[PDB]
Amino acid sequence: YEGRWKTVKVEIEDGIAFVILNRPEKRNAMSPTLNREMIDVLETLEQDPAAGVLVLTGAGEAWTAGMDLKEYFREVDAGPEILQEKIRREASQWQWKLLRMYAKPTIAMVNGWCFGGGFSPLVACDLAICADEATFGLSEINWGIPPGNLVSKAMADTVGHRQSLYYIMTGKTFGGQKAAEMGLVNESVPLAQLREVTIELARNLLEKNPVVLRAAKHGFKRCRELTWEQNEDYLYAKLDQSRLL
Amino acid sequence: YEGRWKTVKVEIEDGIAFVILNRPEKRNAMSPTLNREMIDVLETLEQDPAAGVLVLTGAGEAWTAGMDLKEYFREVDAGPEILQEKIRREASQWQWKLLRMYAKPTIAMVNGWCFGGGFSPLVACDLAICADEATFGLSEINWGIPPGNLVSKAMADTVGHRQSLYYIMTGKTFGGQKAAEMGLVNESVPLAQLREVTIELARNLLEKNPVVLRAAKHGFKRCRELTWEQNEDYLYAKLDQSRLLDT
Amino acid sequence: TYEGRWKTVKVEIEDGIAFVILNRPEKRNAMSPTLNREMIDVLETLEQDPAAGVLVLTGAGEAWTAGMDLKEYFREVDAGPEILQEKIRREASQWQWKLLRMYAKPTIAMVNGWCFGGGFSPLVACDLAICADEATFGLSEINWGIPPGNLVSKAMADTVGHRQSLYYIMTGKTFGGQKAAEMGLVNESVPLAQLREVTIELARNLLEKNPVVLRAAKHGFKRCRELTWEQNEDYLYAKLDQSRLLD
Amino acid sequence: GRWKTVKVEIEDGIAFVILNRPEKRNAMSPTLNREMIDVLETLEQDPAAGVLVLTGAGEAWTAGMDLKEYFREVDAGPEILQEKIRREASQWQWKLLRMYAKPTIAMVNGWCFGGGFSPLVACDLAICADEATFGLSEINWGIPPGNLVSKAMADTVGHRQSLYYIMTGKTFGGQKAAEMGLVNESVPLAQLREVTIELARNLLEKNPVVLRAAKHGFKRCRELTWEQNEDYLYAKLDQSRLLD
Amino acid sequence: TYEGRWKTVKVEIEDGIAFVILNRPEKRNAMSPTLNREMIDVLETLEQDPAAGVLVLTGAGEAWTAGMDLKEYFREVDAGPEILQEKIRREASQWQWKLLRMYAKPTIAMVNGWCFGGGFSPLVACDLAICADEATFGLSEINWGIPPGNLVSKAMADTVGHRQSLMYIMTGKTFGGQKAAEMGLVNESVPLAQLREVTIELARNLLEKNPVVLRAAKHGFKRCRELTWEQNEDYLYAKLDQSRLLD
Amino acid sequence: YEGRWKTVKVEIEDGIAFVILNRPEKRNAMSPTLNREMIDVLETLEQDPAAGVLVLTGAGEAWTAGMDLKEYFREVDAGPEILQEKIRREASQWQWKLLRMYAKPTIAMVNGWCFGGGFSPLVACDLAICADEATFGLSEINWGIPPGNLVSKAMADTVGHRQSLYYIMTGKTFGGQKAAEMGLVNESVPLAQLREVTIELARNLLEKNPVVLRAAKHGFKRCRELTWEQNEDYLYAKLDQSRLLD
Repeated sequence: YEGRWKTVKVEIEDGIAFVILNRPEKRNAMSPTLNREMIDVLETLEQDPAAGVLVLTGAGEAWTAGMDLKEYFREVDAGPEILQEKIRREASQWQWKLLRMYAKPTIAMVNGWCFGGGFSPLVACDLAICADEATFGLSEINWGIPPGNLVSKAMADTVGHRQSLYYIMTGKTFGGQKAAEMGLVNESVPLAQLREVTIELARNLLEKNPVVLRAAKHGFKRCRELTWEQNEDYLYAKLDQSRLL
Repeated sequence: YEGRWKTVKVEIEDGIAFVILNRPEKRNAMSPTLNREMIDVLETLEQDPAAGVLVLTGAGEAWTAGMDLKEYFREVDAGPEILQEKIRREASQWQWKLLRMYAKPTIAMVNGWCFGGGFSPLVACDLAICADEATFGLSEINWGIPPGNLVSKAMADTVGHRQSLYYIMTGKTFGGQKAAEMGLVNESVPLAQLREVTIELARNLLEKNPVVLRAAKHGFKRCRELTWEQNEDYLYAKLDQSRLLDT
Repeated sequence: TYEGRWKTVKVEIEDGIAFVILNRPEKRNAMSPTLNREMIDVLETLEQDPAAGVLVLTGAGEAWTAGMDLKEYFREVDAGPEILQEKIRREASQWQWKLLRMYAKPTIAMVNGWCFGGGFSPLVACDLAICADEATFGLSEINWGIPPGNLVSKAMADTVGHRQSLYYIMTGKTFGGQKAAEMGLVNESVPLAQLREVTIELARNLLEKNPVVLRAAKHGFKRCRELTWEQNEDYLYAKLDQSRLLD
Repeated sequence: GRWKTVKVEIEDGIAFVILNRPEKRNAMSPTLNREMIDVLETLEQDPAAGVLVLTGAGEAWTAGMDLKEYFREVDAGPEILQEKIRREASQWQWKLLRMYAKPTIAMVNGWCFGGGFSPLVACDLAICADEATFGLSEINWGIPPGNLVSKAMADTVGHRQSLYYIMTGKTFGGQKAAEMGLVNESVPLAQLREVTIELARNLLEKNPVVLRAAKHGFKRCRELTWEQNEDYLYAKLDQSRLLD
Repeated sequence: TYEGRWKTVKVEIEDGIAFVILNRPEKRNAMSPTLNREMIDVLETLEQDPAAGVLVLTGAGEAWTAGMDLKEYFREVDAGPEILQEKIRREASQWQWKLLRMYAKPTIAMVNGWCFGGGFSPLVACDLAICADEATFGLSEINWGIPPGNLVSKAMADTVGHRQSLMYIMTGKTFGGQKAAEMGLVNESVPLAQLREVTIELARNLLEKNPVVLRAAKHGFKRCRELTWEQNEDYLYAKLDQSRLLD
Repeated sequence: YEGRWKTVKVEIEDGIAFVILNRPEKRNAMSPTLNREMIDVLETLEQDPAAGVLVLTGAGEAWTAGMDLKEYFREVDAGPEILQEKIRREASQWQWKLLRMYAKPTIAMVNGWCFGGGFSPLVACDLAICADEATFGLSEINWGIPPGNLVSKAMADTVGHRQSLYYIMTGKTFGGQKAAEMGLVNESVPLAQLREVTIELARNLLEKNPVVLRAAKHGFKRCRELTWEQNEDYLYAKLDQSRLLD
């Protein structure tokens, strides 16, 4: 994978695939090029037997600053109305359509700035660990747009109703400890311990049977959407499907 | 707005409209008259450009003691059966039908007693700050009625499952700090600073583009009800709708 | 009369409080197909017993319940025809949540010790829960190479945050009573020495309520989480009116 | 003489509510919307009205939204005015009407286009004239179905037929509206009133509160699973017993 | 033998076809609390009976069922404790649709005559239905001052168009078998003289199929109506893999 | 587009892109390769201004006989466990994930055999017109398979509850007139008139503003899933969004 993508790096060791957003000069802002490369990364890693767990993280200071505004407006304005359809679909494709129900377990390792559009893949990742020193913010409101793509849903799934509305409406920033207290991530630790803690967690997930872990994590995310009576059928079907596979 | 309504007061100061429930002798219990006047207040303020943020509060020691089921069972019992349908519709109309998806940002400023039916507008308001000294309760059950109107849903949206069932089933009261801990409100502060803290927040909200703020807060409340694939469609529609309406 | 009535469960009723005691303590009250059929009979019987006003579900010995008796499950399943599995899963759901979640009487889980795996379904079906600080919880399924079966994942979804649920489901790590309470899985964790007293105090409070009203309030809350505000205007007023009919 | 744009003629418990801008094919202006809110709130509490029949003056039922009038009011003001105008349209067209306390019958005497679909389907039952023409012309005017039109189609007309009429904007007659399930029955115009009154009288026989429970219960049950409906529908049954 | 096992129902198996015959012909097979309890036992028993591959539900005498036995129901509810109403409603739902709608074996309603009111719930819970042209249907509840109880309105929602459902629910008018088939309430209407033959042909067709596969298919279809396309991708492939595992 | 793909052809005439499943010797059975090519086809045509409406049809006798189960099992048997995830994803990607909410109008022109897995793209297409002579079936069940992918939901969306269970449970076949009567397609005409009738419809759709038509048809499909109150919000948002992008 060395040198394979312009805007993303993948480094695999001991079954742990670190997927590293790599536009550090622009705080790993997600451009249309980054979106297309991330789809290719996820599809490729899915079928790579050396990858048992994915860890999503950022190069340099940022996790991701969110959408690349220049690069989106560059691409979008250079085409017909229908190019916007494609650009938005590419963003969704890696950020959650492939990632939320990904076949392998996924951990967001939030090393620094996590803003705006970054909240979609943050929550699509199964588990998340951040640095205390990381800063989070839904600044869209201060830029004059509401949260785009699945950002508001990412917050609804993880953070309480009052707290989500406060951060969305005010655009105020919050650090790692607060992110963990609100439920946006699993834990926050000093940046110096972030990689070690994340790796200990990844190792734990690697000890599980991947088909069973997949049934468990997909079953949980989907059951939130279903009634108890629906889930009787659905959750036993997931159990039987795991026994088959 | 001086003297315009019997049971409510509106005072606007510098973009912030304080809407003050004003039956302090009855702890601001929500009578059919108050429900009709509150509809009129919300519809009026929606169209008044002087009002950029609405703060809902109570006169005197209460925020609101809940429904005036007294006056309710007065009008109902001495009227035709179908009168009840009108009274209940009027209650929902201001308490959440208009309020939950209100075009302007809203803050509940809970200065004291908040019981029973008051939970519906409390949660319909986008944000909420209460006094530590405030007392909350779903005392419904101790009077032999389950929570009426949208009260149980207001709890479901903001407070966890176990804690909601505890308060609904026991009817036990709790204070402002507990309300903040449970997630029913955003923050609890001493009554002496309640107004300052509320005004600070309202100023933050007043500075945002109102059409964009409306898209953000409505989109969030709605997206709770929809799957991620539904929301891809809905949230991008709200984003595009915001662009159109802002311009 | 309940002495010696059931092999795997005991029922002891005093002062309106029916303690339902899972009783296979040598197998840490693992839930076998016999126990599931007995628990169906227990719940149907207690429903119509005028001496029982509130049910408290608890375990004999050190355990609350270690979960599905998978040995006894697979033993019979491997033995008999394919459809036997349908009956065993039906009987497990029947008591664990189909009867229990919307049970006509108030229910409290009193979690005295180990609560693993399949235990989580009745744990969350019970309206309220109090556990001992010493109790250990875990979703050990994943380490036994199966995902959570029956309604366990929904039980966690209803009561514990998205990240925390995924963490315990995916890792299979155990946690104690204080953590269960912090996470929202139960209402409160206290020392085992105080567990019965605290549970009885709560049960007494629930017994002071009109049962029909309590049933309306508790069912209404559980169901309202699934409905939109507009749907709930209809549904919750219908529960209010139904309560007023039934008395 | 109470309303500019609507007439109400009550006769033997049957309240005919007549959209009355025949020069404009009873196009639904913001004025008409505001008056229709007052009509429904007023008739709800009028003991003399047992069933509502919604119909139109002149040749039309309704040609749908009055775009001229709408823009008129909308261009005269700030963005927030549009929020109010859209709320007023929904308030009578379905928010009050779909779950109205009394039974409602749409009596579709003629042209029914566009925005007219929402109150058409909000009314419990509908009888149209064979001679009546229906259409979702929105698409031919460069807008998608606004307000609740698409949902009104979804509730009553099959997936393929709905998408066909929405996408093409093709017109269809009364017999076709009945075949597709948009209305209950289509009859020649000469018999329309007589058939509608017979139905209305049948409805007037029933206990109003029981009928309300039945009507509302059905509409709502479509949205709920079987397990949810066990709870909800018995609650409606018990509420009906209480209210009489 | 099932001969004389139940007071209000008979069961007879013809090489894999279990005919289940509501048997109170003097009452047009009105469904009493006893009948509900016996049907629960029947369905449970037949589920586990390897001699039974398809169930055919039909009525003794002239009727299929005239619906709820209101007289007997009111008798028992009036004389019993308040909570007896809960039990009775639970037992009616238990066989009518909770067990029957997602039954492990294929089910066919063979509607030989009168089908009113409450009989619509098990009519629609049965997978397929064939009726006699001479049969009469109605929801004449409304004429006796009762809206449709139990799952009647949902059974109509699932099978009959919106306008037609409302018409019959609101007017209480009867319709015959051919109109029942035209509206989608049943699959087919045939002269009563050919009813048993046509039903047997259908049942023996279903007996060709692998039972586990047929169960996956029919349950999958009924459930998928409640789910979005994206949810169904997950759900329907899980039912396919579950079918593979279990046969 | 000549010769661009192995299993599919695309021929555009005056705004109408005919997308032709092209494995006639296997009655256009949908193999993993065909799935991948259809994804590329759909993504390509979405961005091609020359294509205003898509018509999905089959080469030879069949529309599609359904999933190529032989090829599917060969690949799943030989590949790693996780390959089954990918193959299933790719099937869904073109059959309905891209297709059901496609940016352009779509019409299924069902010229012949339509079985099993075929039902998903048939219903994902906005409209559908079939030949009277066409034969449809969910004969999965006779092979010991319940309907896979979205087939059961495609049925639920278009055909009534009873008729759907009947055909799913029995595996019996039905022809084009019956398909139209049940609501599975919009219309059935003799095969000799099928193309003409399809083209006339496609031309009508080409008259419309593409962005408005997209808002209309997407709004309809999505509104079936939402309550009236939810739809007040959603459908007005789709209206406003259309006026923006128009």
